[PDB]
Amino acid sequence: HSTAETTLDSFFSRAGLVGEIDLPLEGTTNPNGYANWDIDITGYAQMRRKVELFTYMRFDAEFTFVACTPTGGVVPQLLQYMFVPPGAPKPDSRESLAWQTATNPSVFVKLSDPPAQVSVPFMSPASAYQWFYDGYPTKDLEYGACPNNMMGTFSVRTVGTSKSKYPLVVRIYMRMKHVRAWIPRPMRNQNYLFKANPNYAGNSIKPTGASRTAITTL
Amino acid sequence: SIWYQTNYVVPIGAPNTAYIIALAAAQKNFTMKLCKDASDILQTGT
Amino acid sequence: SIWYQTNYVVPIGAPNTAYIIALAAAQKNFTMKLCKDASDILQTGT
Amino acid sequence: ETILEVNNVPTNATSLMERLRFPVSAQAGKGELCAVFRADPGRSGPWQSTLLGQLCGYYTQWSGSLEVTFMFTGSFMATGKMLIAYTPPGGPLPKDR
Amino acid sequence: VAQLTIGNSTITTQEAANIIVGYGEWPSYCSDSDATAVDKPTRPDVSVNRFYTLDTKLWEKSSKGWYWKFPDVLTETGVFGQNAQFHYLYRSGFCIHVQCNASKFHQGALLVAILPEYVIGTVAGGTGTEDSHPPYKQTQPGADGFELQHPYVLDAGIPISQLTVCPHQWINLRTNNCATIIVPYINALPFDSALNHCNFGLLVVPISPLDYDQGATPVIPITITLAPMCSEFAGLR
Amino acid sequence: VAQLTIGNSTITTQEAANIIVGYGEWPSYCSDSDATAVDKPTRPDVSVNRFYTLDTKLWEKSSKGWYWKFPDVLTETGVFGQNAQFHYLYRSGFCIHVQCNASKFHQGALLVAILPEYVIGTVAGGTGTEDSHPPYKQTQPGADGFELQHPYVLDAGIPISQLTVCPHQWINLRTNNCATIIVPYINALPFDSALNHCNFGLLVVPISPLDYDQGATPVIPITITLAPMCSEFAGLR
Amino acid sequence: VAQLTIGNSTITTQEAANIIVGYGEWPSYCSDSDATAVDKPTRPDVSVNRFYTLDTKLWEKSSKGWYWKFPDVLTETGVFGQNAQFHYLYRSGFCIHVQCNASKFHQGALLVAILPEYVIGTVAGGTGTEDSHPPYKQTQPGADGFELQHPYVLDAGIPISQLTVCPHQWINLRTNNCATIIVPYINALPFDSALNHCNFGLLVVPISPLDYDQGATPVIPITITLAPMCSEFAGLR
Repeated sequence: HSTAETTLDSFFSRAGLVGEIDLPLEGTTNPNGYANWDIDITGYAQMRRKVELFTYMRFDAEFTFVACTPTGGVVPQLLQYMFVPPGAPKPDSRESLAWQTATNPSVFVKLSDPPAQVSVPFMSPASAYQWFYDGYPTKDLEYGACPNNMMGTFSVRTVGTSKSKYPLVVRIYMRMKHVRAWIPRPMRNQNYLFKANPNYAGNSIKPTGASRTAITTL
Repeated sequence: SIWYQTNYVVPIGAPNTAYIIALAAAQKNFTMKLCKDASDILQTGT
Repeated sequence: SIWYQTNYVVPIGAPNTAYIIALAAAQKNFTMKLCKDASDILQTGT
Repeated sequence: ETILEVNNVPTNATSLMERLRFPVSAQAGKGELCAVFRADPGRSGPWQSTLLGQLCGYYTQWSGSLEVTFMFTGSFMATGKMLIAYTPPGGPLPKDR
Repeated sequence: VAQLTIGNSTITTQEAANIIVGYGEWPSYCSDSDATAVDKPTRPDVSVNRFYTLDTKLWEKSSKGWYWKFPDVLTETGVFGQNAQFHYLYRSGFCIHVQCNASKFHQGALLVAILPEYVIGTVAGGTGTEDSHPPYKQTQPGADGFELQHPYVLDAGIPISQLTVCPHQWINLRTNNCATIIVPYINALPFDSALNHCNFGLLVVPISPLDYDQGATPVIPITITLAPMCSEFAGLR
Repeated sequence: VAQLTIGNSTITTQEAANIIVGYGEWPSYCSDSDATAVDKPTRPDVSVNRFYTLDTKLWEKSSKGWYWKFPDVLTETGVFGQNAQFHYLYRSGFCIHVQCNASKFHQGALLVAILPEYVIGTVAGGTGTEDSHPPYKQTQPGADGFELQHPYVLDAGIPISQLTVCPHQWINLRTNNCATIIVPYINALPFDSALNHCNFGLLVVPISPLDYDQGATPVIPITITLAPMCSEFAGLR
Repeated sequence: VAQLTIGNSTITTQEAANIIVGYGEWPSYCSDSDATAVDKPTRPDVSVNRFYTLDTKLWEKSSKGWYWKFPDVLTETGVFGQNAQFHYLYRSGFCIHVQCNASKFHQGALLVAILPEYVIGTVAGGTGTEDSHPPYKQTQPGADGFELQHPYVLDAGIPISQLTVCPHQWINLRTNNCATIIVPYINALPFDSALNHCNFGLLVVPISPLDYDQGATPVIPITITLAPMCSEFAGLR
């Protein structure tokens, strides 16, 4: 019965899959053996609903990178995951001098080696992130969108001058730690429409939960 | 179960029908064990 | 302004409409300055 | 305390607001059963509207004492007696008042 | 809001409204002398001390009222039903808790009371010429209770106009809903049968008829939850 | 009866009913560290600390509810509107007071609450295919508020069934009318804009529909009076 | 329930609800100086100090209100009627107690008040051209009272909207019924006539009209019971 499983850190812990990069040898998606992933903790489906229980949050995260082949095979390919601190520019080519700039923390690891993990501190220049922003950050509709909440950008890529020899799939897991929440708000009860705002189906409004026949009949 | 102990009584001039709101909540001694992320409301890519 | 937060709820047998009386008065910290005998109700000779 | 949708019957779109409250009136005679629900903070039912309920869904098992409150919103001139009764696990809903 | 949790049960009842303790006595076990002096009666503290929530009864604009008979009501469903069936002698206090889920747009009043040795009496035929002692349905109405046919005379020629002279509690919708009564063991014997003699009866009558302007759920659910305080049994079978 | 008088204003409000202090904190000024360390922010105690009484809204048998956005609501009318317009940075607590003039022959219940960062969301087209962020009418509804279109989901897919998890207060006609809430400055920044970002929203929804037997004034006026507690501004323009 | 018994009378009134003591003074006898200095006024403590229960008036959906005039009201029935008739000078305090027997299915509100020197004024003809001082029926309406013709102006061009500025007490059916007021002797003379000058008047007006869903006894009885506190008389005839 220990009320410890109901804390905030015990509610928001656990490494969840938030990203899945894909470097097919040949095809459409990521045709340059590299891709840019913007840290988005909603990469985990049911996470949005959860964090959105509060108005202000603060936390750190431990990202883990489980990469393999689509088959699930291990291969002797060396990778480089780079981190783009919100504010610095991201790579655009397979050798944009971006991967070169030190102020962009990179971490080389082979697929042979166990998953790579690193910790991103609470970025935001604010006191805390905030899932809601009732205004405009002083043409276009810039409502509800809160600026400084950007945690950064991970840029995965196969080390080396030439393309990779095998197809690769990098899965990105992130567990948030040391959490502080504020201003609890009602629990979402209408399906989500966009990752952006809280819009909902303006006719397809369903009841918070299942319904019955008569109020007297159980 | 809620029952009508007496009939509803009102004077001439008042609404001959009212409503009752219900407010629940658990007491101090409440516990919760094991986490389950069951959530039908999920995040969708625009 | 007074608003209907919920609809009027009453059981079968009661007046489906009631009234509300309003009672005003100033608080302790009230003042009055300058006299003005404005009175439309005036004394009339039989 | 969060609003328990005991009257979780109207499903229509523009009626969902009624689910928040059940009614009492002249039509009902003494003894009549007004409403009835279960003490199931977790499971589907009227509890799903409460924050309590919704949180439980994020958990597998639990235990504790609960606390339902009932607010009469009728007229001021309205009077009468309602009998609320709890029947612990087992004993089916009492036959009559 | 504050949910009491005594057993594998958890009722989310009000924080602590007013409860009428019957005849001013908390149900207790026993000093050291009974209908068994060389027979130390085991006191079920195990699963015999949890919350039981009887099938909610629906209150209509017309319900005449209901009643249950203790200890019978539970000898049915429950591990307390297990005890009352496999044991000879019995002594146990109680604690009933009647709740009413309705809206501020309804109205009514329920008189909830405990009446020791509640002996029923049917019509006695039709007009009054048949010594027909009520069915085994009115003497022990299981856990689903039974309805009054003549609420005014409580089905026993006694006027309900005076029922308040028993441990009672009112449930006026516009003022509350939950009502509680702690019943102590009342009998002319320390240890009595828990299967044939019903120590008392719980009545719950609509004194002020249920009502609602048309359009509100017409049936208000009355949820009776009870807890066996200080169970006691002697000799199993 | 006892009329409070803080400013060239004089509201004749009840003596001292119950007021819910938000998140348990009285709005205060500031220690000695902010978004301005070599910029001592002037604290308007002058006419920025008086009573403002918004144009009373009329409650009908059909009102879906209303909402206002702070600090916007006042940047309009008032000398506090003068400040919020000619200043860059802003920090201020509050104190809303919603009154309801109705008779004992009416009935209803209003849930009045404060919801930080109240982000609206219109229909999103009609059925749900248009990233149309709500108009400049729903994001900052001046001092006359705005009506909810979908009260059940508070216009933001959140269930009102749970709105009480915010600083709230009920207004059940048969029991009271005036309700008060003291809001403290809630933001992820010491000093924030007082013209673009609305620190929160005040909702006031009819949970129990207004009603009256035919013949009584059908519209009950809801009078919202508010007082800016601890205004703070930095750098004029 | 608790029945007060001061005299050969026994009213079974509530235990002790709230009573408004008039102008904040308990009716008392007298120091040692009056309209009689070599005439020690006998103070009836005998049968002049018991409970009188005036013929209950019936409240309808249409009653305009009623009023009685003291000390007249009792100079009729009673041994206090014996005194007020056979004595010259008089001084006496009081204590009225207005009760209302109705059900929780009715509704209304009565303003009960005491108004010193209650001078009536009929229509003054019809439109307003006749110095006709009201009948001997409106100046001294015995123990059965008299009805207001123009409740709004209390039959004396004074607005009832302000009657509360007198010793008063409300009787809102949904909240109570019995109301009490202790009146002290109010006069510009120590000892005044108890047959020609009526020290005051007791008004009881329905401010919130009586009402009941169809089918309930439409007339609610208002029972006025009063007790003469500190009677005083001088010189018999």
